[PDB]
Amino acid sequence: TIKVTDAHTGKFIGSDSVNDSTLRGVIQGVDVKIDSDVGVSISWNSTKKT
Amino acid sequence: LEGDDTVSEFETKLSSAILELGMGATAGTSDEAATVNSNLVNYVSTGDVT
Repeated sequence: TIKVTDAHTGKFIGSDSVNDSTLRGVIQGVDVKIDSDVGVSISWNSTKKT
Repeated sequence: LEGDDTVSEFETKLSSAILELGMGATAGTSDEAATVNSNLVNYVSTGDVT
């Protein structure tokens, strides 16, 4: 889930829910790509081995 | 269109796209515009058959 806002005034621009991690079509003429290694925390469970 | 959207998301996207072109309802300072823009593109499910 991605939200975009201006950096000086703060007017709303767009919000999107994607599954291939490619924000496109909300900023004209540009495609933005974000890697899937953002905002993920990993733990190990020895009780269930997962 | 992507491979994990919902049908309702498709309807919302199409409604936004159609309203972008300028074919939408007049801004008459009335709820008529809201209702009309709500009833542009629609989908008929099992329970709403007439």
